[PDB]
Amino acid sequence: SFNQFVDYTLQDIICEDSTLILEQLAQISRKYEISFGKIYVT
Amino acid sequence: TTFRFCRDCNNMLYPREDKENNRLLFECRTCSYVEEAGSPLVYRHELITNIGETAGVVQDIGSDPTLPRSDRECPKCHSRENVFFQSQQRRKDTSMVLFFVCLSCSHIFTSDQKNK
Amino acid sequence: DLDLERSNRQVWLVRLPMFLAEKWRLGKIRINKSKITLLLNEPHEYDLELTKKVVENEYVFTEQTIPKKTAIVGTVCHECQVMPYHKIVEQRRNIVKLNNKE
Amino acid sequence: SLMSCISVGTDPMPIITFLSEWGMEPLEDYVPHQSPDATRVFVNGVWHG
Amino acid sequence: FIKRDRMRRNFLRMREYNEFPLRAIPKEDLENMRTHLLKFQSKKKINPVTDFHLPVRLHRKRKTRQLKVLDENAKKLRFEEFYPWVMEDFYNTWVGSYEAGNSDSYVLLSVEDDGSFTMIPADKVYKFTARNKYATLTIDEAEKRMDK
Amino acid sequence: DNDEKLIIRCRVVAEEDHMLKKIENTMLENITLRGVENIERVVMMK
Amino acid sequence: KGSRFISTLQVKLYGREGSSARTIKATLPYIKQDIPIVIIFRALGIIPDGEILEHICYDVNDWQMLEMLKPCVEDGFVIQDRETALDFIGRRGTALGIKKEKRIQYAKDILQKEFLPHITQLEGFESRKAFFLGYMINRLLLCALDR
Amino acid sequence: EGLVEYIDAEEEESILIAMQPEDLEPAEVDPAKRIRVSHHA
Ligand SMILES: [Zn+2]
Ligand SMILES: [Zn+2]
Repeated sequence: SFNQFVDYTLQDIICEDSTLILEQLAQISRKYEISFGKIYVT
Repeated sequence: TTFRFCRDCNNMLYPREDKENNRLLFECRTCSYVEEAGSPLVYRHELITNIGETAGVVQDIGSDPTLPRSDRECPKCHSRENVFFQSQQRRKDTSMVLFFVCLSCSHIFTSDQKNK
Repeated sequence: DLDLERSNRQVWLVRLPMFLAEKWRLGKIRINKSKITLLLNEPHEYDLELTKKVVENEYVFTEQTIPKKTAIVGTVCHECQVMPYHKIVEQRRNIVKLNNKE
Repeated sequence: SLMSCISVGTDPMPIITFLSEWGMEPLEDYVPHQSPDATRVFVNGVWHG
Repeated sequence: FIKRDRMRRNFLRMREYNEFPLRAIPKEDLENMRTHLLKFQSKKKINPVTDFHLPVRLHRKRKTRQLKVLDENAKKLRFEEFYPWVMEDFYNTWVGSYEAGNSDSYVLLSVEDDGSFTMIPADKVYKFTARNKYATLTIDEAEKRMDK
Repeated sequence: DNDEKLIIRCRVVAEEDHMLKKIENTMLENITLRGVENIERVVMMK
Repeated sequence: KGSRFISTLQVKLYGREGSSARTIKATLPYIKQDIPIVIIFRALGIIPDGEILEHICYDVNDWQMLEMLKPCVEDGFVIQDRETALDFIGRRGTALGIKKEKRIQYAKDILQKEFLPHITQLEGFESRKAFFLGYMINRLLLCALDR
Repeated sequence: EGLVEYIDAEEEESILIAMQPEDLEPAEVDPAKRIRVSHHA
């Protein structure tokens, strides 16, 4: 139940909301996103 | 019980007494559709149950793993292999009598003797 | 302003397994009287099975409040699904049950 | 007990996939009145069909 | 009535027909064109829109920055297409909703003028239902009545 | 009592059928036929 | 996966035994009150009564279930339209988005995600839930029927 | 190789298990031995 965890759940938790975006309006508008990658463990 | 449904509305055909003909109809309370009363009964309560006690009976009934066994004949086939179980009415006060099923013709037959 | 092109174009919608539909994103129907078959275009030979003889209240329409350019193609004539050559189809099917991920 | 372990579970996708290709008619098309004795097929509490 | 182990000493020692061709339909017409599948719940035997009624009219019926939630395009597109499709006369009426259960693996065999056919993928299906046929509605008229 | 089918019926002098349903309920429910309320299984014992 | 929901549809059985008013309501989240069940079949597009009993009583032959079903049906007879039904619910939970054009969207919106978060959370599968629910009812009767 | 099958609670409702194989599987004594049930099943 730990080998299961470290391998898969950790990543699937990342992949759910890698992304979140911020859009700045101008006077043409901006839009800032940031997204995550696959997870690396030492 | 045993009540029809509308046509072109397919909704439950409620009793509507005809006073003129001195009789009961059956309508679609959604639309116009109505129809006469074919059985002078209306309703019933039927407190008691001896219905369904053969539930799960299938021509695939033997294939069950864990109904134990015996040898009685088919009261029709005279076929003496069959399987048993108890009253499907898993009600409280039900009696024990055992429902048997031919494995030649699936002939139902119980084990009580007081009334067949 | 809905338009009715035919509403009677007899059509046979089919459901498919994944591979051929994916390969479909021609052939030749060898009806046999009713062991209907189809000679695909090269590839395998998949017959016709009659998923539903008679098909009703179901028709084909098109698109181009806000209405849009919508036409009535035709009625579903008869529903079919597919019998998928066979062992390889059977092999890949069981093989398909063997996916993986990183 | 000594001889017990715990399902650490998996994806159910390949399973569903199988039954799809194996006669488990989709639910939506279920018409009971005419198909009285269909065996319901559940997965993880999801009555698929 | 004992415990014996060295049986590794033992175990290591004891060891007619009618053809009908097909054709994947040209793609440009598909590219310009959207087609989908009609389904009715009338329980009417065929319900041919031919014998339904005329006419037919089927149709759908600076500051600072901020956070936007994220959705895939097809969902936004289809969510955006929430206006239910409606065919009318000006008399009976039909509307449906999307089903999302069986739009994937679906190609149609257009019985062309020839015995041959073409294969056409399925974009959408819909389930138009008759409505207002006996035309009773009490939007809040039975609602406030309900509390009785 | 001589009848094998112990059957009893009644009629009254909208739809009467529903009061009957209310009516037949109370009949079954709240009409004791004898014996005091709240008391059941008069169990002998020596 | 997805916010690990704790959403508990409950399907209460009003009515002590024998008594009439054997009605059945269900307690969908974010909804102020318990909603009669037929209002929900309708809410998922099954208007007609005959279609309804298909979803719940899996036999044209047992009628007893139908009998305990009887009162629960007229419970719905008030409503006959999905949108009225859906509007009804719109009138029933956390009324902030006054726009009925946005509110009945919302009772739709909720019943997309916020109800049986399993078998789906997306448009279109509305009927499939209407079975699963329509099944849960069956057992509730079936149990209370002592079978 | 399909020799032994992992089994859980829910699954057990559906099956009919045997205590000891030699005890039971073949269809067919000390006073000091505990008395043991039959292989009718
Ligand atoms: Zn009607
Ligand atoms: Zn027999």
